[PDB]
Amino acid sequence: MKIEAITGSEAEAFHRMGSQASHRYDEFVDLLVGAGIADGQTVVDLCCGSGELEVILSSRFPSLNLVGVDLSEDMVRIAREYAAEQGKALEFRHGDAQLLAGMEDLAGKADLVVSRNAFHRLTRLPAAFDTMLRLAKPGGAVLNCSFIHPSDFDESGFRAWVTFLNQRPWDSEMQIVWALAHHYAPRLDDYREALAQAARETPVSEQRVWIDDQGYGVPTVKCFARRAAA
Amino acid sequence: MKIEAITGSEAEAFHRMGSQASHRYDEFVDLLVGAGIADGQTVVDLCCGSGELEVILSSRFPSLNLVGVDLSEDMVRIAREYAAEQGKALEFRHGDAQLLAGMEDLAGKADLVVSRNAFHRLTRLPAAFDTMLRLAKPGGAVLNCSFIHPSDFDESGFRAWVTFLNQRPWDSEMQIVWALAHHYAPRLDDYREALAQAARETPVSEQRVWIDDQGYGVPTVKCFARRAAA
Ligand SMILES: Nc1ncnc2c1ncn2[C@@H]1O[C@H](CSCC[C@H](N)C(=O)O)[C@@H](O)[C@H]1O
Ligand SMILES: Nc1ncnc2c1ncn2[C@@H]1O[C@H](CSCC[C@H](N)C(=O)O)[C@@H](O)[C@H]1O
Repeated sequence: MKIEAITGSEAEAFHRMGSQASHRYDEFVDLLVGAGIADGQTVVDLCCGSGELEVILSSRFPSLNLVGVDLSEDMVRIAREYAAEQGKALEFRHGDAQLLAGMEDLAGKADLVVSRNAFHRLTRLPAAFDTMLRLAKPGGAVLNCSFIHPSDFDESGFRAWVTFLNQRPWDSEMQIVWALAHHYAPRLDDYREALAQAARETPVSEQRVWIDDQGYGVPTVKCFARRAAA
Repeated sequence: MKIEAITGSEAEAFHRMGSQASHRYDEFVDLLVGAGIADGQTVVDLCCGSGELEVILSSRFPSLNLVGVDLSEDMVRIAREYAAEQGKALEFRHGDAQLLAGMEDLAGKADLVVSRNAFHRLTRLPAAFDTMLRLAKPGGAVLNCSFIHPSDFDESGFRAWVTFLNQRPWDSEMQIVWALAHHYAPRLDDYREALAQAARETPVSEQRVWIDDQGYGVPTVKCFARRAAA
């Protein structure tokens, strides 16, 4: 079944893989650097999972006002435990990326609103981008990088996808979780339309959606927008 | 690149796998039994590959008039060698499923015209079905079974597809050959319209296209028709 949150043994298996493969986050970190991330900024991570990105970002930028938000209570627990193990005082919240509920204090205050490998799981994609832009301060940036439906791969992308599937070993049932996340992923045009719809409500000075692979190992969609000036 | 014929080392690898996995042909043979295959009949196998099906059918029906046709001269060579090795007096021809050329002596004379795991590779699917119906005698049947684009899978179909990919060992580059054949495969609507187009030129008493998995291991499209009686 297509279910948004990752919970239970799957969430634990996800963390076991993620925490031991920090290099997989390199491409996303580079995009954040490209988007203009810097120490002291307020950054909101929607669908933060088990907090791998937060630990990475806080290490490079110790004065970041960083908050991770996830729909899974198991992921929020794990993230908090993980941050504590790493010796970091990071904030994680239970919440839905498709709603402002529980994030009203951050409304219009984020320098950077980000999401990695999650937006493909959502039921209401335009609602997620709406939340992104409303959390962003005027002049703030938003950046999603997530899975594309395999119909949008060219031959090279499809080959890379098969190669990724073939990696071994997978923890527990993480292979089919990864593969089904693609089966249920939106098309490029879905991402394009979702961001456009959100930008009509919250005006942007810039927006760009594209597909490439600059490190993760398979092509992924990137969605970037800059909220308009005040 | 999307290329119709399977040649060179890939053709050899295909045969090495095929000859040690006769069980994979069970679903297709059952369809032929359901279609009314019987000893002494004239049967044309379009895109016959290295002759695995021909040897299987010949063993079961020793007086079948079997002709296998393939675009790959390597497959034709291999098929003849394999037939000889297996002690079967079979005929193989170099030819194109999308044209009647080289099969003019068989026009309107086939009790059954069949093709397995090949039509997904073709450039002109309607031309292939046109050739099928023209080879069929009045009252004769045509049956294709081939790959569908993964977009047409439901979750169970997609899980089966991943499971098939996870099978070990694969010979040489056969995994990516099999996988890319799906990447480049037609949709269900493409198969349905192609057969319909052909049926408008060569009238049929019956016509049906469907997807299921009764043994091969992944869902495949079936395309069946019976040419109108004389
Ligand atoms: N509507 C929603 N709101 C918030 N989080 C969601 C969500 N739907 C799915 N998620 C979360 O998105 C995560 C996908 S896994 C990706 C985790 C993390 N961003 C990383 O890159 O490592 C899961 O933790 C899942 O619980
Ligand atoms: N236009 C065409 N005409 C005839 N054969 C073709 C063709 N395009 C591809 N082929 C052949 O289709 C085969 C696909 S492999 C499947 C082989 C066989 N039917 C089996 O079930 O085992 C290859 O041998 C390839 O050479």
